[PDB]
Order: sequence, then structure tokens, then C-alpha cells
Amino acid sequence: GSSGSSGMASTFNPRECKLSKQEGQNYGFFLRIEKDTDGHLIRVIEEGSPAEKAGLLDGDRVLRINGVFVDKEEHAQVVELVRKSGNSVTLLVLDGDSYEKAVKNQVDLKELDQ
Repeated sequence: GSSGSSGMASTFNPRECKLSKQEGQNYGFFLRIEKDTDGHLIRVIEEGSPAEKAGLLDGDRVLRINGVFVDKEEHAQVVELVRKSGNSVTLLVLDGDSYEKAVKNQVDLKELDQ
């Protein structure tokens, strides 16, 4: 059963990303992780790359990948999705402050749908 809810609590302002690359070519960025760190880590952001153009910064946490909550998923679960995603991949990056306030208020982040 799909019942409609009434009375939202709070909602953050996530940043959407639209990456575009050719078949065989690379995006420019890579999905990495850091010890004792929440969310996903993004390092190796080449210059003038199609990955950064999407406001992609270092350490940026990708709430969901291609429109899929990848918080509990494994580094392998994401990377793969990014591939099947297609020529164009979407990513949702949240601000540190916001994220922190979320992980602290146990606020469902997966819900965040830009």
C-alpha cells in the first residue's frame, strides 16, 4: 500500500550533477573513500573535466548515484552503477554543514530528491 504522508519535517538543498562523456572515454573523477568518514569521497578531479563542471568538489558526498541511495551500499555497488548509468551520470552532492546537521538529526538523506 502506498499511502500519502502529510506534515513534512525538514528538507535540505542538495546539489545535482550532470556528467557527460563519450563511449570509452573517462569522466575525470574517481569514487574513493576515507577511513572514519561518512558518505563517499571524490578525489582526482582533473582540470577542465566534465566531472568538476558539475560543481563536483573534493570530499563531496554523493547522497545518491544516478538517482539511487548509495549510503549503505559498498564502494563496488556504486562504481558499478556509475558504469551502467550510461554516457551521462547524475550525482547528488551535499554541503558539509548540511550533511553534518543531517547525520546528527538522523534525518533521512536518501529522501533528498533534487
